[PDB]
Amino acid sequence: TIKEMPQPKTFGELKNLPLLNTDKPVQALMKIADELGEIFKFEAPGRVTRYLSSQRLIKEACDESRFDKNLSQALKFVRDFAGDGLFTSWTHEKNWKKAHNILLPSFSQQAMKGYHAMMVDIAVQLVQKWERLNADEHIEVPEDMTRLTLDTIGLCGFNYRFNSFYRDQPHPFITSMVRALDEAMNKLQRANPDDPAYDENKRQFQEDIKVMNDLVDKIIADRKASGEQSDDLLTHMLNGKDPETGEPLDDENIRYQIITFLIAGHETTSGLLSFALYFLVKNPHVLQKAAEEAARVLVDPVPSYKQVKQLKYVGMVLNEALRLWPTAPAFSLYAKEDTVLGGEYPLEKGDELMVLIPQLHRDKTIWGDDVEEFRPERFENPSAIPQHAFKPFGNGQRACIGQQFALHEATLVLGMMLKHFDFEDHTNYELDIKETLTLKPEGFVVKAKSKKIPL
Ligand SMILES: CC(C)C1=CC2=CC[C@@H]3[C@](C)(CCC[C@@]3(C)C(=O)N[C@@H](Cc3c[nH]c4ccccc34)C(=O)O)[C@H]2CC1
Repeated sequence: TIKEMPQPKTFGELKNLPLLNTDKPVQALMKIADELGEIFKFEAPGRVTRYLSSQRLIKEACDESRFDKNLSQALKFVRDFAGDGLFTSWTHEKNWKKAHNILLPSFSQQAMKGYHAMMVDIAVQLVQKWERLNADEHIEVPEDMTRLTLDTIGLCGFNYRFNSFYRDQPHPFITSMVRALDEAMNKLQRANPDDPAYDENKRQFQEDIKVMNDLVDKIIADRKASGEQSDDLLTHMLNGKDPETGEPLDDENIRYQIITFLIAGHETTSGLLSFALYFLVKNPHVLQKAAEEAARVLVDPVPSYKQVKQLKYVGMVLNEALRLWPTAPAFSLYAKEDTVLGGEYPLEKGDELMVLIPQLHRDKTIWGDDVEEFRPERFENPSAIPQHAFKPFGNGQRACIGQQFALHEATLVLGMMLKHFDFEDHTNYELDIKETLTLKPEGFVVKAKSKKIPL
């Protein structure tokens, strides 16, 4: 039985476009989904998309025989500097499958043993920073988690030290990367982008792209010249051959992969740690259980690879933070052919869907009535979760290549944080979620009291 799709309020000839004229568009779309339900049409001059929020429909959207990854306008704007790297390439572009085949073994769970020592290097810098704070001082949580995640991907990725724990001002590459990401996201709600009023934006955008290309191209050239085999992603990309084509990646594509990894490993990854610590300080019984596990498992001055794998409750804490506030909160699909979604919604070839991940993760038919409660134990029996209910890393062959890397990093540093410190929500922090490329708890601060356990 073919059904008419709900649609939020319109603004005459602008249709729904002004609803995304807001600094919190994901949260705005979540409130629309609360009102309209599992699917709604969103129209703007010259475009239509459909926002999905239910496991019932998203399980069908996740069928790779019917739907492929679409580049959202967000991704198309980011492609001006991430090029045909893995994140901003179409599945049908030669460089997508070549890079996928070359890089997948470098990102496997087994590959994490090789990155572990470098991850420990940066995690120990974070612990030392907090051990060295004076009594009257607090922690700026997203700021420090971003120092950790950026430095970890730079060191593990390219053997490059951003030295974020030695700085107040971002590294110049990061200044340019953040300003380019801001400009990409600002262009989403910029009417009349060719207005000469935006000439200075365009000049600054080009300058920022040049900064990024110059440093990354120089790192690649320097590595090729030295012949150093540093067993990092860059070594793996210079040496690796796609089994299918038999070709390696070219230097330009390697640059795009590095820029892509640095984007993803910045606030997108540090957001998970920031939300996890937010939920732990707001749920003291959960924090106590996580801290008990950290003390029981992390018996050595430095965590081992196997000990991080042992932090099962810490893993469930991270999955429960990804459930409520997934930090890459949407992805886009297109219909490969004419098809009917959920027996009710006919789609034509090319028709676009958006998956609103935070709303999927609040589907009471999956999670039950308590969907707003932070309860890591809901991940104790993962075989009981229906297909495609939990999608913080996207879908299928276009799922996050960084999933094992991100969860290993996050589990290691959260375990060390819980072993080494007691935490205080000293301001009774009121959650304020800032939306950029990603989501973060803006202004989240805590005090950490050392347990005085040596490293
Ligand atoms: C780069 C990666 C990490 C991101 C992916 C994203 C996907 C969906 C985005 C996003 C969350 C930013 C806010 C807009 C939103 C929700 C979106 O639906 N956007 C649609 C619809 C849209 C909004 N404004 C537009 C202007 C023109 C065309 C389309 C649009 C889109 O981008 O396509 C955004 C965050 C950044």
